[PDB]
Amino acid sequence: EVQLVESGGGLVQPGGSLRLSCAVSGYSITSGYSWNWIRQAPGKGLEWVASITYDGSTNYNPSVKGRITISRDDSKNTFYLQMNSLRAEDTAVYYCARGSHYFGHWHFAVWGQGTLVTVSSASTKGPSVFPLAPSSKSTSGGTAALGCLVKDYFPEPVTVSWNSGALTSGVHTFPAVLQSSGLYSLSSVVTVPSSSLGTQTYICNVNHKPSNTKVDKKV
Amino acid sequence: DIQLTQSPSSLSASVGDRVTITCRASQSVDYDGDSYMNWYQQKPGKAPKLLIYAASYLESGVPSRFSGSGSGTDFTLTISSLQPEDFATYYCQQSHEDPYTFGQGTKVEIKRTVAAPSVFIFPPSDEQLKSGTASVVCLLNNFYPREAKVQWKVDNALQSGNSQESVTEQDSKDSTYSLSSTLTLSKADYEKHKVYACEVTHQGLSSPVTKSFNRGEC
Repeated sequence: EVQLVESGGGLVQPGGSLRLSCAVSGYSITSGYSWNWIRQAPGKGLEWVASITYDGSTNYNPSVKGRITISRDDSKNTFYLQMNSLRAEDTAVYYCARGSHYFGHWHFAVWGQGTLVTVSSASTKGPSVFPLAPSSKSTSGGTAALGCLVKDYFPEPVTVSWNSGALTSGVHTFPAVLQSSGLYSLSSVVTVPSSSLGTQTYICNVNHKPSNTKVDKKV
Repeated sequence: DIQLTQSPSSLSASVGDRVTITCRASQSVDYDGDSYMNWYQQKPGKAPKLLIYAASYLESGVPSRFSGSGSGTDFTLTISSLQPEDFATYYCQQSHEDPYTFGQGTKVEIKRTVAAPSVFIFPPSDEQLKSGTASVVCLLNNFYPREAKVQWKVDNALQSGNSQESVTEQDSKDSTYSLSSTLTLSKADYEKHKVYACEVTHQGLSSPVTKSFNRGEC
């Protein structure tokens, strides 16, 4: 019943500033012992950066010493992360998380979904979506593959579902690859019964928030 | 200040097998008899999930197959019997001193029986061709192990430096992987050739498998 939902992710100019927010639901921020931000560079690895205690005490990882401000708004049931003088090193998925009243406090049982922050001089570019049409050459056994090619976008990430999330079984959405152009390209496929290709409609729903691009492609 | 080192960095194991992962701190995380080491599980595209707190306590709602032990500077996460849904990166985290720190993560894969790829190939769309480029896509579906070789051939010329591939994480459904290779060419180059082939070599195939098509049926 307690969810952490985050906003403020996206493209940021090197030297610029970011402002993340974690909106708490099903729980009062004031009841929390601790609220936190933890980031993870795409490469991998988790890093705690900041915390605010229920009394308002703030704490920061020296790794980002003096360019961070954790704060909260009790009437909004929300807390915030602000950083400035952003470097490429600051590109990471940023997670909010709740600490505990028990057992040393500083372990996190509740997290938000995370938001990606990309620090780059490049500009946003929405993707093109092309069909990956079923064929006899995509029908090996009594089962056919079709998909969508989400090509030439920046920055990450892109969201891909099928039939408005109604079709999950057999769906593979691949990790984006970075092209020599500096743009990202990604494919999503779904294996389905070849006997339903004539009677069932298949729509991949593509979302790229950074460019405000949404596409629904029938294949 | 305070450095945690896990081992191994990566491991692969048969379903049901016991799995143990080590965490070593640079200083003690002991305090009032309690040990402030924690363990997280992170599945792809997900926030870390807390498994163990205070070295040995099972977090509510986590399966009993996961357990923690240790104290001072030596800590152990164990999974009694590895389940398919257990593929993930596992982290240890000390909560004794600020700058709260994590281990580098241990990657855990389920080792299943060999399963050969199902290969599919997709021609460029006319929609894309009008844009001046042609992407050809090859799909290798549900295979194990992860390693696979994909060769692109255009009228039997081996293409190199011309394509990119991506591999899904392990699917818990059946412990396989999938892989997408995309061959990119100019429309001009695409229109000038006929035979587009995707050749695949995998441990599960006695010999390579080639899926192809001829432009004019694309």
